Amino acid sequence: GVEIETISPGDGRTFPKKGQTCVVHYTGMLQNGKKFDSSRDRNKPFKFRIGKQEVIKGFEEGAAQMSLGQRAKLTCTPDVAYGATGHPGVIPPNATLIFDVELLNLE
Repeated sequence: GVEIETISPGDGRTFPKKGQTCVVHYTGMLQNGKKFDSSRDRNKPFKFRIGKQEVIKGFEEGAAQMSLGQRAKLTCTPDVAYGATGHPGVIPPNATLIFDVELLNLE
């Protein structure tokens, strides 16, 4: 499950396709928790491609459902990224992840 709450401005048509290296100013967040990962803090806006399962399924499905300029807001389920596993020190198991995703992409 990927719950999208798009803040309106964008274009609504430049969708990420397969093998398109796309750029996201992401900003991570835990439900009832703080940030854990931010491309805005690094100022390195995470040039990633679609179709290789580089990113988690909660972040991959939210990218193709957005367009250029759009500012959505992910609500990632635990079972798609780290629900039983959990990352050591960053993501606990059974965490419902929150992301500030703005698709200002390339290709």
